[PDB]
Amino acid sequence: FATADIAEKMWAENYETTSPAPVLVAEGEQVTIPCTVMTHSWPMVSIRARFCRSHDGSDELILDAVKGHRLMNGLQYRLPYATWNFSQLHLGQIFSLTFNVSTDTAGMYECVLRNYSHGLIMQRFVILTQLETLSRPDEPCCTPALGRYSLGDQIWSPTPWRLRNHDCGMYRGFQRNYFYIGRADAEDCWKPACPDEEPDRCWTVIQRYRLPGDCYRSQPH
Amino acid sequence: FATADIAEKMWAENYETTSPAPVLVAEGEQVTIPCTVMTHSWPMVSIRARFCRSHDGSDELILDAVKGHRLMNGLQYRLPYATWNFSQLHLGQIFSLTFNVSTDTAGMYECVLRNYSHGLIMQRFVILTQLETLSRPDEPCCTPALGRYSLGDQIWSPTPWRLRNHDCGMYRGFQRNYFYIGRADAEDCWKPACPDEEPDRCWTVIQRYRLPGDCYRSQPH
Amino acid sequence: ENAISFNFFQSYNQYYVFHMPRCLFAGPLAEQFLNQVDLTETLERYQQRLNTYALVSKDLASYRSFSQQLKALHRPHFNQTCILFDGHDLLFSTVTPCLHQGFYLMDELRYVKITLTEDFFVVTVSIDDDTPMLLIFGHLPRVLFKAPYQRDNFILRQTEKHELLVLVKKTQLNRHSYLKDSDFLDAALDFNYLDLSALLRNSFHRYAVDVLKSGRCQMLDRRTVEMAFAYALALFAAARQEEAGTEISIPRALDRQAALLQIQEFMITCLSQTPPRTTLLLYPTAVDLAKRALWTPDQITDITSLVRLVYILSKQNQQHLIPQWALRQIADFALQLHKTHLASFLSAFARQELYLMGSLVHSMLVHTTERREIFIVETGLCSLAELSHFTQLLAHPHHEYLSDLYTPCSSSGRRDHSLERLTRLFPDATVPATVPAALSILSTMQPSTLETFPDLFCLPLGESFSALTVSEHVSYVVTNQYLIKGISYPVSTTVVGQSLIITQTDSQSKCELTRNMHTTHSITAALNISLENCAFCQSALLEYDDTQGVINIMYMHDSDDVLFALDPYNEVVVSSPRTHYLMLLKNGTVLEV
Amino acid sequence: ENAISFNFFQSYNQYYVFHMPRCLFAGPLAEQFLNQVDLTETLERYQQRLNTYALVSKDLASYRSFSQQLKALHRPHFNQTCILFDGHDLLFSTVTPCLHQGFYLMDELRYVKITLTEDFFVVTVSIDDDTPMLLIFGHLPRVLFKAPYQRDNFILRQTEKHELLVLVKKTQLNRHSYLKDSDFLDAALDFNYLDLSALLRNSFHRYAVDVLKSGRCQMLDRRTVEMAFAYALALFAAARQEEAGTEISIPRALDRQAALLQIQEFMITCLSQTPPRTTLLLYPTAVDLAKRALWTPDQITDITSLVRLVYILSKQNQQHLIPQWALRQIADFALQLHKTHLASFLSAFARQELYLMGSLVHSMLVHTTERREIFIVETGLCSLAELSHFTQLLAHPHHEYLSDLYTPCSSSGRRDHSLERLTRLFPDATVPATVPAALSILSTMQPSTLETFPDLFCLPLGESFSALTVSEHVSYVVTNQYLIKGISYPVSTTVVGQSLIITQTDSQSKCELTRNMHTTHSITAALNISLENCAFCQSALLEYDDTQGVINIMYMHDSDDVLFALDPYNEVVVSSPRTHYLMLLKNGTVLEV
Amino acid sequence: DYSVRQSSVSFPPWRDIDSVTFVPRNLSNCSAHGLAVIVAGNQTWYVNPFSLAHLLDAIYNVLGIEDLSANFRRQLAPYRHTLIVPQ
Amino acid sequence: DYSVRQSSVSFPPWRDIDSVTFVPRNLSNCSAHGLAVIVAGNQTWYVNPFSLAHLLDAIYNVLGIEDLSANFRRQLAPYRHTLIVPQ
Ligand SMILES: *[C@@H]1O[C@H](CO)[C@@H](O[C@@H]2O[C@H](CO)[C@@H](O[C@@H]3O[C@H](CO)[C@@H](O)[C@H](O)[C@@H]3O)[C@H](O)[C@H]2NC(C)=O)[C@H](O)[C@H]1NC(C)=O
Ligand SMILES: *[C@@H]1O[C@H](CO)[C@@H](O[C@@H]2O[C@H](CO)[C@@H](O[C@@H]3O[C@H](CO)[C@@H](O)[C@H](O)[C@@H]3O)[C@H](O)[C@H]2NC(C)=O)[C@H](O)[C@H]1NC(C)=O
Ligand SMILES: *[C@@H]1O[C@H](CO)[C@@H](O[C@@H]2O[C@H](CO)[C@@H](O)[C@H](O)[C@H]2NC(C)=O)[C@H](O)[C@H]1NC(C)=O
Ligand SMILES: *[C@@H]1O[C@H](CO)[C@@H](O[C@@H]2O[C@H](CO)[C@@H](O)[C@H](O)[C@H]2NC(C)=O)[C@H](O)[C@H]1NC(C)=O
Ligand SMILES: *[C@@H]1O[C@H](CO)[C@@H](O[C@@H]2O[C@H](CO)[C@@H](O)[C@H](O)[C@H]2NC(C)=O)[C@H](O)[C@H]1NC(C)=O
Ligand SMILES: *[C@@H]1O[C@H](CO)[C@@H](O[C@@H]2O[C@H](CO)[C@@H](O)[C@H](O)[C@H]2NC(C)=O)[C@H](O)[C@H]1NC(C)=O
Ligand SMILES: *[C@@H]1O[C@H](CO)[C@@H](O)[C@H](O)[C@H]1NC(C)=O
Ligand SMILES: *[C@@H]1O[C@H](CO)[C@@H](O)[C@H](O)[C@H]1NC(C)=O
Ligand SMILES: *[C@@H]1O[C@H](CO)[C@@H](O)[C@H](O)[C@H]1NC(C)=O
Ligand SMILES: *[C@@H]1O[C@H](CO)[C@@H](O)[C@H](O)[C@H]1NC(C)=O
Repeated sequence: FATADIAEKMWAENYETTSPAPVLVAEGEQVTIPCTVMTHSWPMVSIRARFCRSHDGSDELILDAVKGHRLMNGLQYRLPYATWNFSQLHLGQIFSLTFNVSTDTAGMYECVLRNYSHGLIMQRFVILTQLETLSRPDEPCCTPALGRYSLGDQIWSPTPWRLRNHDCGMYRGFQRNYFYIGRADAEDCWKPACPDEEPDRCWTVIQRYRLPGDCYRSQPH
Repeated sequence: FATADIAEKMWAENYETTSPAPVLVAEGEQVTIPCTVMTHSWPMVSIRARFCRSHDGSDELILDAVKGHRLMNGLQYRLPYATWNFSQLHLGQIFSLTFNVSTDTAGMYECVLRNYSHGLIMQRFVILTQLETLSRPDEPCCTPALGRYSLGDQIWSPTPWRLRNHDCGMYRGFQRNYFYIGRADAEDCWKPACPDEEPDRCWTVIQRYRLPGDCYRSQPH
Repeated sequence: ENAISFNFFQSYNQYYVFHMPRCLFAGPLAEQFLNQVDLTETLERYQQRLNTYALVSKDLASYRSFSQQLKALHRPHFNQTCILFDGHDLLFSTVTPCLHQGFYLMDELRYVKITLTEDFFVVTVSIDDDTPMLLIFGHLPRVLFKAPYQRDNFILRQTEKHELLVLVKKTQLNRHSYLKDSDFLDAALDFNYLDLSALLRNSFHRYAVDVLKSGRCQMLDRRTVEMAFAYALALFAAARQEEAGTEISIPRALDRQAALLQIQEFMITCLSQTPPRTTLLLYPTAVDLAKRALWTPDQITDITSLVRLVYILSKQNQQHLIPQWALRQIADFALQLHKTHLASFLSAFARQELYLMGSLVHSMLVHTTERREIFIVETGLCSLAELSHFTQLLAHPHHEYLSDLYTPCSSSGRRDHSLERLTRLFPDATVPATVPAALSILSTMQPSTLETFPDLFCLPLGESFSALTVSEHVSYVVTNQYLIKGISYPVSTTVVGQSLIITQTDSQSKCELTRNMHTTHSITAALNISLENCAFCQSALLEYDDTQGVINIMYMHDSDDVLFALDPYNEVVVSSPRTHYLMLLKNGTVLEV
Repeated sequence: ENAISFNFFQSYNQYYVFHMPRCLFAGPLAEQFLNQVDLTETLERYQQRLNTYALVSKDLASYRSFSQQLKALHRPHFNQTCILFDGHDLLFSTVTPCLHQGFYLMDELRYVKITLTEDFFVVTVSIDDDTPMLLIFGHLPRVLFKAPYQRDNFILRQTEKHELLVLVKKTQLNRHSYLKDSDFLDAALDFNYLDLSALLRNSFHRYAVDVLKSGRCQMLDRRTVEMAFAYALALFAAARQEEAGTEISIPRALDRQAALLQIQEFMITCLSQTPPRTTLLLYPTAVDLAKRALWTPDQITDITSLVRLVYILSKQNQQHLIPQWALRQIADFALQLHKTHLASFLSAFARQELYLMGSLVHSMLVHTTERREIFIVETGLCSLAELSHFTQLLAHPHHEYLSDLYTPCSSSGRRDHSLERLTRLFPDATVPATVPAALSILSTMQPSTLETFPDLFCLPLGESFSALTVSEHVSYVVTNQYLIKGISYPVSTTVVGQSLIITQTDSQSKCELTRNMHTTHSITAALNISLENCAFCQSALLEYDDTQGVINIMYMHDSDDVLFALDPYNEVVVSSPRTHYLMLLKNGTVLEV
Repeated sequence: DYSVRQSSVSFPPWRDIDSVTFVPRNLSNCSAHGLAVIVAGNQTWYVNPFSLAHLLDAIYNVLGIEDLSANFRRQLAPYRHTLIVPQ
Repeated sequence: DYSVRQSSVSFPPWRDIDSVTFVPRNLSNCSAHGLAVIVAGNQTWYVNPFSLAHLLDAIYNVLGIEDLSANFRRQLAPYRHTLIVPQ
């Protein structure tokens, strides 16, 4: 085989300083993952994925460092119709992945310089479609103030004005209110499917980033 | 006019944490400046330039934030044949500038989110073709160990093995040895033109970054 | 027409065919089966794949079997679905109803996920995001594998009615070495594991006591994995306990459900950041049916059964079913216990009972008054005598059940424990070596349960502090620092540069994280206090020591309690010059004794 | 054929035409001219552009004129080219031979660039990287502007033979407000500025003294800009001083060139980070011609003329022309001065002369032995008496020339000055208010000129330290910390936690920035020292004080010098218990007195 | 030997294929004791027998067709061999 | 009025243009008291007089053509007007 699963992962010191904060993207939209890696000595570059819902391990798509050919595509079983890309600026290379974000394809994506054995994580992106918030039984419904990226650790949505929320029952007395970006259908008609599990594989990372506005979320220690 | 020169600049906190270290690129090669800005609220994005040799002030190329149209191109008088680029990418826009690097087009390039008055520098790139080093009269010629980007504050070249050096007289008893990337002509035939001024507009920034290997350079305070 | 032909080339002249209707392949389950396997792979690739998965007899503990008698109104449904074995190598991915519940440890690189189905369950252990180890137990389907492998190299342990099948990459044995040991799960399988009552006593709590004593929680080790597997097996047994709907004596069902919920809560606190939202565990009797069948005749005449029932209802995420009078009676029982074991170590029965009450009030939002009245009592039993008795308790090896090791000092409102307070408690200058180190971790384990109080949910959980819900209207927080908004009386420094700060707030107001200096009112004093109509009832006292950590908070409910506490003969108050005694009245008054 | 037709449409029937040959436009001059102007813009755009540039009589100081008699073997050439006015708005960009020299202040957002041409020069002041202000002086071409503007709104000052042209964006007047003052440059233009001898005395040094006293160096202010303009004007005047090749008395040319080089060096140290590499300033006589004409007859009998000539040769970047014997004689003169003004404040003549010598040794790499012998002397004149006299000097207003304010304490190898040492020098407990504040900044201005020594270029310029080149073979560095590799004798602590560290190294070895502890040899002692053949000659002594900063290093060359120093009657040695005296000999010995 | 399948979406599902063929070792020279080929409207594909037989058996079990599978599975018996012993 | 220019490289240099024309106010209705037009192969451009005439004057001075420019510059006199007073 061209390689195996990364055995000696490493993280660049800019890994957690340059990774954009989680992003809320409307369901059914054609998101794409950008990237930019300076000219290197690594034979292979790749994009590593970890889907939030019902997934374990990692799946990676391996591109030749210079030419841009495909050497191995592990994202098959979850992204049958994803199209990659590779453009060469003599100064540095660019590669991208494109798909149709939905409930099953939200997760973390990481550019990874690669060779046969090792790897060096460089950047991370988190894609979300539904976010959990808890409301007390009688308190008025919260009202977050999502805005476009801005800068910092605030969760953001490229289309904040299409924000809509729904409630999915109770949890330890609280009422679970979920936030999502709609308008996929006309007006308020659209209502996503109720999430089938929480906390999920992405719970740890997401809850480390603040949500602008007043709202309560269970948080790590 | 669509706008004026930046009245009130700003710098992102990642400005000096994400700007790649200076790069040495052979003359006559077609470099392109990458960039990646997350979805924002700024009406206009632009690329700002400061050429090293015989230049003052700044020149801006302003693109509409979303569509990608051109609104104003100040780089004309120095880059008559440079072609820009814009690729809408729903998660976040991308734009680039391409040219044929040479003695007159080396300098600093900075992506700048823009509106009519303000601006927000986001990233910086430094392009160099000749670097100065000083050698003592009897000491044997130095030998730097340029390599590909790797990571850090070390000057780097995408093609280190094409490194060649020449001497351009004396300075306060020292002998000035210049380093450049050759092979533009067969073997050692090509010899760049002698630099006409030092320290130039780019001297302050460049000399803050180390050069791997043993060598002496006049350094800031 | 439009059928698919299967032929085997009888001869060049003519071939024999099977004319399989295409309707049999109409369902999408055919395609999603096909896309998971590359049919172009050669035998060499299949041999290579098997070369990386460690085999039972060649790399792991050898195969061995156990055999024993496996035996002790709407039925529940798995209202949740998950994709089993997504992107796996040796197994087909399928979409089925399931009970999926994931635990995420402190370390972002580790997590354990438990999945259960109708006839078998799965345990997923992940390290550093690589391919995880899988433990599968139950009735395995005939065609689970994606290629015709020899599955007899994968069943690690076989029982009378089920078998254990293990998949793990050969590179992972440098970490999951416990597989190589022949004792792995010998204590959890080698008996009638369908006997839930004996199962919990013999297998789960056995691991729980050891893990708690050794302080291995929050770390993925052999004992924790064995615990998780035992928990999953216990859940599997519950579904097997006569779902047909045989008549059940309610107290027995209450005990069974209470044990299961205790197990789940312990694992949540031992291996998870926050509880899983899934809840709605399948039980012999639906919680609504239990509520109605037990409150139509008022069949409950025992307080213990009532507290167990309320625990079941609260943990099952059905708060709206809890009436106020039952909680009032629970609070009355709590006050009874407070009067009984005042200023002394809790008897085993008291510990076991009060464990449920302490774990209850933190899992509700209705009836804040009674919950406060119970929380204050749970905090007020943490007398230094209780700490000493707990210290002596830990050294005892005869601890069958996990409940016996409960102490109110752990999960209550006091979260400022340190080795200094523990060590200085002993005049012998000696403590059983393990205990003074283990109790620190035991009492510092994080339940993080203060969100269920409107005026305190914003209080940071890291810094040491103390909380006291003395009554409905008032609520005191004692801190080394001004943490939250409200009236803040400063007190003499414990050490120069460190101050004992007392914050008084009103419960009817939202929690606020104000760190500024304001309302820094001074401490008042009174000597010949007035007890008319017991104006001092429902008050908490604190003996602040000038040159060391604060110690020994106590809560007095009635006039008799405060009379007992004041009486120096009981050693509650000593009046030494170094230490000073303070009273926190039911209203906002803070005064010196 | 192939010509271009210029026509004006005499009539529809026929038009009149000019048949201009295309050869007149064959050269690239036309093309680079056309691309700089948009021929499609309307009058509105031109009006808008002018609206942004402040005008002389409307925004700046009103126009006014001055009039005076402007008057006092191969010729040099501008061996350097630059693109004047690149990307400008009102001016055409052109490529011409020029003398281009850029200064970059401490702050990265400021820099001043000086450009000169055959008949006019340019001064560029840049802030924040916006469009820079421009001062243009000299004979201006007829068609400089890019559009038919009214240039009379831009000339700020006019002279008998030249005009001053100023361009600045209207938004920039919030910073360059000095333009609004009518006094701007009144002292640098309103006289016969071609009289260089009077020019430097009246205009440049006048600004230099004030800037140095007020400590405005490294900051872009009115005085610094006036200084830069005066320097550019002085350079312009020099080129105008009879380049035809009239006979010149060599001493006069030496004085003139020395003054110009002093000006350039002062500006380099005051307004830049590193010297501009351009050098090769055009002079009345080429340096090679001066060298050969002067060393053919050995006409330089005056030592002062010799040092001036060596300074000229060294600064002009022609090191290979300097012979060894001349430097030996310079070192002998330095020793003469050392003997003369030993342990006393330097007379004005001594200061002026030794300034050149101190600035010389730092700008060469040949003859390291003699350079060391001069550097040690330059360091050894920094006696506390010199500090006091310089302090009193700094308050005098009668300081015509910048040389008089030189002190060896500044540029020499002692770079550990602090207000504590200065303040404690006075028993009155009083120093003229501004003087102690100004002395620190004067003595802490950074030449960073230790790079010209093979064994010390490694040494960081930040940390306080001391350097002594006692001889050719040995070289001591005294520091609070182990900075460089070599033998390092520790000494008693100046304060508990801080130590006086003495490092001894051999000059013949390249240095390395080794911070490790090694060869931490102990201090030896000797009382009845042996002076046979003056084994103590060429040695430096230091009176270390235990409870304060180290002070008052001294260097003894011959036996007589050490005899004088030891004699306590001269107050060189006091022998107080607190202070201790050490000897650093020509070899590696470090010992106590 | 076997038609390379660069992508899975390229591989026809049951919606496009029309005939699946087998040839035993009696006429096939392959070391696998047989070969299998399929028919699609645009291009045929060569595929290894045992993998296809295992997939067919898995599908049959999934739909619980064992009752009706007697003759078919018996016919596939020659190709269901090559069960991967660990070596 | 004036042929819009999007990039300088598009604007012909002297290598391509073949004739430059002028029309005074006596026949032109423009407020600029005249107009000028140039011709390049299959491309004509409209340009304002005064800026152009200033450019030719600058070129003449740079090339030192004042001696030979008498008649030409005299002919450009009607268009060298409109000197930009600050208002
Ligand atoms: C994939 O890339 C990694 C890049 O690190 C390769 O590992 C690297 O192997 C080189 C071999 O020379 C190691 O360089 C030497 O390592 C030690 C430690 O410094 C020492 O001998 C030398 O100073 C030199 O640096 C390098 O350290 C090592 N990197 C790491 C992180 O261990 C790896 O071998 C590549 N894979 C393949 C199949 O080539
Ligand atoms: C170009 O974009 C900048 C983005 O900052 C605009 O300046 C911003 O203008 C808004 C106007 O509401 C300012 O928001 C307010 O500012 C103050 C300070 O916080 C206060 O009134 C409010 O809290 C609110 O934040 C914002 O501060 C200001 N940004 C900065 C850095 O000063 C600018 O106006 C835009 N240009 C045009 C022509 O619209
Ligand atoms: C099982 O899950 C279903 C998912 O639909 C739940 O039904 C939904 O319940 C929510 C509130 O929890 C309502 O807003 C929806 O309208 C319900 N949907 C339908 C189709 O009825 C159902 O309550 C869950 N049952 C249990 C016992 O948990
Ligand atoms: C003026 O500049 C020219 C630029 O070519 C210098 O000529 C070069 O000098 C270097 C050494 O400095 C030699 O290596 C080159 O071979 C020279 N080139 C030619 C074409 O001769 C010249 O030395 C400079 N003169 C002065 C006085 O500085
Ligand atoms: C809290 O309750 C106590 C009960 O004693 C109140 O005590 C009174 O305090 C005032 C001064 O504040 C005295 O004049 C009264 O004599 C006290 N009453 C008695 C019965 O002793 C106290 O005031 C109350 N505090 C608040 C804020 O309501
Ligand atoms: C440096 O020179 C002095 C000159 O006095 C040397 O002094 C000698 O020191 C040794 C002990 O190190 C004594 O035994 C000798 O008697 C001294 N000699 C004389 C003539 O007094 C000193 O040793 C020299 N140091 C080095 C390192 O060479
Ligand atoms: C994805 O979405 C786009 C529109 O955003 C749509 O055209 C396309 O059919 C969808 N499906 C796939 C597989 O890309
Ligand atoms: C890369 O993306 C561009 C649009 O950004 C698209 O035109 C192109 O086809 C893509 N390349 C591949 C190989 O899919
Ligand atoms: C730039 O360089 C490329 C080759 O790198 C060449 O084809 C092209 O003609 C050059 N000129 C311009 C204007 O880009
Ligand atoms: C952008 O660059 C691509 C190659 O990366 C090129 O094909 C395309 O033409 C460029 N776009 C423009 C507008 O020049």
